[PDB]
Amino acid sequence: VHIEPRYRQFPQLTRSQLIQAEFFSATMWFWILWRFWHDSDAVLGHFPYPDPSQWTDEELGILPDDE
Amino acid sequence: AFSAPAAYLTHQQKVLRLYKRALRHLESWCVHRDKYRYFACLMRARFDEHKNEKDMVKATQLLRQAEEEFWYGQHPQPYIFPESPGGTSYERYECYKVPEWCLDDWHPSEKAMYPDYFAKREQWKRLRRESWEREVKQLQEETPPGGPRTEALPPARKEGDLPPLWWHIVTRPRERPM
Amino acid sequence: HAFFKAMLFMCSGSIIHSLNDEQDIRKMGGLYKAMPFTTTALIIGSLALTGMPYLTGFYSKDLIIEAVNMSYTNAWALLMTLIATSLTAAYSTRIIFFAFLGKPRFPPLV
Amino acid sequence: SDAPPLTLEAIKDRVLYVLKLYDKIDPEKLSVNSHFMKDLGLDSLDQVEIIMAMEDEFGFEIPDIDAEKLMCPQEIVDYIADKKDVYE
Amino acid sequence: SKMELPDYKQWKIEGTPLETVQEKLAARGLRDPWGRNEAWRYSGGFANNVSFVGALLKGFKWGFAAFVVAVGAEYYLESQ
Amino acid sequence: MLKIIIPTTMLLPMTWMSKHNMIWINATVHSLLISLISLSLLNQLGENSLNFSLTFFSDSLSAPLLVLTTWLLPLMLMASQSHLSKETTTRKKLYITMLILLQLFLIMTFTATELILFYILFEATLVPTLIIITRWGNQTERLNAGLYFLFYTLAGSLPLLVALVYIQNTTGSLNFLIIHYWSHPLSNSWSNIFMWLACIMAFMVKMPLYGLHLWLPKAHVEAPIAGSMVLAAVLLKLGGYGMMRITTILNPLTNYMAYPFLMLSMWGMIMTSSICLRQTDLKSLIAYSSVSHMALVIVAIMIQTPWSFMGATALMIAHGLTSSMLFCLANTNYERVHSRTMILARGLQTLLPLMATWWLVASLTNLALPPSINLIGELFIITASFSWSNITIILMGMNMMITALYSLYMLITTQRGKYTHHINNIKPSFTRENALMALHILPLLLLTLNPKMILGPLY
Amino acid sequence: GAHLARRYLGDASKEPDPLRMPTFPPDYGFPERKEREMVATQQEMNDAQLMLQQRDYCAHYLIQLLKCKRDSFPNFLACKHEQHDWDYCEHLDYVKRMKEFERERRLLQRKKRREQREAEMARG
Amino acid sequence: SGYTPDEKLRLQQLRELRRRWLKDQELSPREPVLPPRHSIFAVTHVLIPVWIIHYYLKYHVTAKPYTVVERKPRIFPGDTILETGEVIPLMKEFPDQH
Amino acid sequence: SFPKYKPSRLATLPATLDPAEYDISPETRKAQAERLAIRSRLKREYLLQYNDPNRLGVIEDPALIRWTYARSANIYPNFRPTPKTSLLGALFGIGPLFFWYYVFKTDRDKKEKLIQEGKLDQTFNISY
Ligand SMILES: CCCCCCCC/C=C\CCCCCCCC(=O)O[C@H](COC(=O)CCCCCCC/C=C/CCCCCCCC)COP(=O)(O)OCCN
Ligand SMILES: CCCCCCCCCCCC(=O)SCCNC(=O)CCNC(=O)[C@H](O)C(C)(C)COP(=O)(O)O
Repeated sequence: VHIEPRYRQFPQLTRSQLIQAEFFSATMWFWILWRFWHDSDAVLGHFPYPDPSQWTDEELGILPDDE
Repeated sequence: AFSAPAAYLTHQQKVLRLYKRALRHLESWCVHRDKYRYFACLMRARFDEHKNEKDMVKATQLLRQAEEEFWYGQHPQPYIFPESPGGTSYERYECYKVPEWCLDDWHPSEKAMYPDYFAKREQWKRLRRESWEREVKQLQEETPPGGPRTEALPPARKEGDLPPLWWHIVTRPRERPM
Repeated sequence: HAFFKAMLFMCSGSIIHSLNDEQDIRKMGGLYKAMPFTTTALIIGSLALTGMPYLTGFYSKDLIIEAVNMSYTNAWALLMTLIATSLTAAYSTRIIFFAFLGKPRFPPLV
Repeated sequence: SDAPPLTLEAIKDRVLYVLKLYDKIDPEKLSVNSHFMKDLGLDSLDQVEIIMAMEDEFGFEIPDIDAEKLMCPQEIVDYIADKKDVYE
Repeated sequence: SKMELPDYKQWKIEGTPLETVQEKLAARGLRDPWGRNEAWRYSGGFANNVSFVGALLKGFKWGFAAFVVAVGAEYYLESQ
Repeated sequence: MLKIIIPTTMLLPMTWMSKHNMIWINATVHSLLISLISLSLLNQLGENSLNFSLTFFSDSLSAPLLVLTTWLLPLMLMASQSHLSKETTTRKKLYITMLILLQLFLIMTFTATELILFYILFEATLVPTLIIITRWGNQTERLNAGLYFLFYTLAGSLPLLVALVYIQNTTGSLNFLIIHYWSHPLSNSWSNIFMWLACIMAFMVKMPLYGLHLWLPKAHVEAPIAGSMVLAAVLLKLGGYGMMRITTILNPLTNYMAYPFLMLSMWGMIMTSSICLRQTDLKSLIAYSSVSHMALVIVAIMIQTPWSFMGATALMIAHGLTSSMLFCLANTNYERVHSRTMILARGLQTLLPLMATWWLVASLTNLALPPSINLIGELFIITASFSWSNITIILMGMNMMITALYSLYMLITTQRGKYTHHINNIKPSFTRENALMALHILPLLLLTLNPKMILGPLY
Repeated sequence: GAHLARRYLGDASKEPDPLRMPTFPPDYGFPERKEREMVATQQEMNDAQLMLQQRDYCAHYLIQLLKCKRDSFPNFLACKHEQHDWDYCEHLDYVKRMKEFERERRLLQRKKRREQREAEMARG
Repeated sequence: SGYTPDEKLRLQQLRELRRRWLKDQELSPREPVLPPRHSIFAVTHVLIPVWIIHYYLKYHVTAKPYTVVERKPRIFPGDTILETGEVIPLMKEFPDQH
Repeated sequence: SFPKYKPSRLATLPATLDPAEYDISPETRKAQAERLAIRSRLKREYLLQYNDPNRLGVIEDPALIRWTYARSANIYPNFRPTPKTSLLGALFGIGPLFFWYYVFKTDRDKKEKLIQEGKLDQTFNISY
């Protein structure tokens, strides 16, 4: 592959480098989409985070402010 | 680096040096080309607005104020050409530079390769050996009794003379020796 | 980190060699189209360095950040870690913007 | 490989190319031996701008002490050739 | 090998940011005598370039197409 | 051990009966053969020493020193013959005779069973060195240097002699075996304090101790190349060997007494390392580096632990080899350019690549790169000092930094940069100089391959 | 998080101390409490060489997961169920720790308020 | 401004001399007068070193105690030992939190 | 108009910011001419030997010889015992020694006192 200078013009390009660049960007994006589709919980979490305010006093074993 | 410096700089020389420094640092601040062109034209207009000042005292005061402004507003990280005294490849190829006299120390086996090059080298050495005394005589005659005021050297003036003190300027190693 | 850091330095060296040993980003113009493979390699490396999900940098940096957030730790250290992981994306943006986008700023002998 | 073996003709062509793109100098009347101050009628600031344009074109910087003495394109190309070791 | 420089008269500031810079200079009585030395940075194959988001989503089209066709194959492969 | 002593006394008439153009060859060959013979002394025991007779014995501490001396003699012979080419035959034979006498005195010194015979030989080593310095030195200060080399020594060693004879009037023997077996504690009295000082200060001035070191830069800079090699390689180690021998009778007075010498040694290693950073002469830098290393050895001997003694032995051998190599390296450039200024000749890596490789290896070994025996000795001494007191790691640590700096500084000043333009007589390196460097450097790494041979009797 | 703001800006006494917890008896508010049981024996955990920190109450699921990973070695995508069970056990343990924190918080609040109210009643 | 005639003339003379010197640096076509299988790499660089290393470890290093020490293999409930043949019981009847 | 720059020892004053170079006198011009004449004479003297075809060796520089001699051998002849010299010598050559002696003696006294009471945790301390 012989590529010569241009002097104020866009350089010459061979089809192989565009093909490889586009292919690699494409497989990166495909991998990201496929992994997100199959392992979404790795980003959004898996188990629900509980809110302690909705826990009953009886469950926590606290006397009704009398004893 | 090639020219002999003078005893001092004149007012116009300092003005031009400040102009060049200001333009370069403004380009460092204005990365993109159109913005740089706009602000460089503005700087040129600001610069030649006081171009016709006949009072030298006010001229020097303006120069001093301009230099103070430059020092305040300079770029801490200006663009440097890669081979300039501050560039990232300034003295990169100095280790590859070898002086020519080293070729005298080569083994005759090493000199057996490249016979024509060493024949040409012998021709050059003969030329220098023949020209040395004429160079010394010319330097003696041209120079004043007190001594030489500047570092400038005279050229050859006679029929077959060479410029005095030429050997180490002509036989520079190279810019990209290897 | 080894993978994408080595690759980022390699792409930087490729750019330096192409532009006659020039290293200042202020004299690098539009290399997105002029240098396709280098462009995609640097983009992938930058996205991995910033911890884009499911890339190589994610599987360690994300876990590190969420382990720092959920530990009994110094508060100033946590805040500085967060500010640093923001500045990481900042300087990756700086590199991409100044080196690959825009119009050429290198000498005319391409 | 690396950059081609730059020659004197290329240096002259590029210097003239930069010069005809200066809006203040007309292309037709410009010649290789034209003095910047006498024939084209430029002052010192224009010479400084020309030197910076040359530096940008060839990718290296000329010190001011040397830059002041260059007054016609032939001197510019001679300085460039001497700096970069160009003999052909 | 053996190519000459392009004709110098094709470099114009027409349709470039240099045009707007020149217009703004004319509004102040100044002029820009170096635009034709920069016109080559906008004239040819450097005329247009992508944005930051456009650069990040370089190979998104082909990757999304592959992901969609793979998922479609997976959905009607469990029908065995 | 007459099987090593007699061949040197035979080296004498062989030199004086040789043809005018064969002295160097014969001397070098037979010195190398004597070194090979002396290699047999390394087979040492684990409990006692090799007691050859009533007069001579070999310990695990003295055998590596003997091997180092016998190995150094051919190196000095090789180094000297370049600058003595124009000398007449008789004066060349006299120079070789001085070197042979010095080696004989050192060999007999390192194996004497009695302390008084050790004193006599350790003082007889003065005469050939002084003659060499004051006769075959190059500049005019050499005479002054000789005086500084002489009286500085004698002022320290004359009291020791007195102490020595006094001891023999009290215990009845100066034999090192009887002295070791019949050892008695020293009380805390003024008489015992001054006995301690008399026994110690001679060896202190020989190392030399900081503040008593002013003779060393003069003597090592003004001497010829062989004189410098023997001064830095072996003659400094006499003080350490003598101190390690004599400390067996000074307990327990040593703990109280050592403090000023320990502080002097530590602050002086710091000061001499700092001095090496601003030195315009190349030989003076190497001299002050020697002072720093010997200060470390002084600390090691003074704290008096087994690990410290192993470190002292290893460091002494390593420093001898390294300093001899560095002095030879400097002398090559000096012979080229006839000046000792360090910034005069620059960028020598461009002109002499293999010589630059030798410079790099010598500078690497000077800064104690692992796993060289330099680093082994230094680390053992540092560990012993840390056990002595945890704060010492400060001062030692600082030394480990400064040393490296000046070492690399030397290299960067001589080999890198751009060559001096007007120096146009840098001839290519000879086979003799390269062989000298290789014969200096290879035994160091070979010793690293088997370190127990230079770790002393405490191993 | 809000607890940090409530403690640093909020009254210190009301908020629980992470280093000193619990400060009330385990059976204070409860009439009776079951003792939490452990499935994996000490010998099994020692043989599995789990870790000094992984030997919690969820160690049995971890042992199952490690065995499943070792058995299905080339298929490193086969141990999804066991991983999920171990994660679920860890989640339950963390939820129980949150329960304990909230218990200490509201016990401290109720106790201090009740003591202050009783003091106010007895002070009049 | 500019060169003086003396500087100009000296520049031309030195420049012509320098071009001549640089021209003389070329090499004529004969200047370097020199005076007078497929998978072999995997054998001399992999197989021989591994032979030497394996022999040295098997017959010299192992011949001394505690030279090559391996941590014990992991043992799980339900496993069978090769040497003794003993089996390990199951694990205490999981509560089955399905 | 703009914030000012103050020079220091390790960050000196630029030439363009120097007020001495903006208020010049014919005496200053004569001095500059003399300096240039001296420099040019020295440069010619050097270049005459540098380009000599018959010169083999090094060109001896009297300035370098003077520098080395002044930095090495001219110091003691020009030394006078003054209050400043005596104070600086005493401080820099005495203070560190006693400082380190006090530090090390205190450390070792503490360690010995701790050892005497039998509470130092010297278990496994085999090598010393
Ligand atoms: C270049 C520097 C070298 C100079 C250093 C030289 C100084 C060496 C240290 C002084 C050595 C003098 C001691 C001589 C040998 C003593 C042996 C001995 O044990 O004798 C003692 C006696 O000790 C003495 O008599 C010593 C007195 C000192 C006299 C000479 C003074 C020399 C200078 C002293 C101060 C110097 C301090 C060291 C030098 C510091 C560095 C400048 C016991 O004798 P008895 O009388 O039987 O006692 C028991 C019954 N009553
Ligand atoms: C980017 C941050 C730094 C930039 C800030 C810089 C600020 C400085 C801007 C203001 C500078 C001035 O105007 S300072 C104005 C100085 N005034 C004079 O010099 C009057 C006398 N004029 C002459 O001598 C000649 O005409 C001469 C002009 C030399 C041309 O010479 P030629 O015609 O023969 O080439």
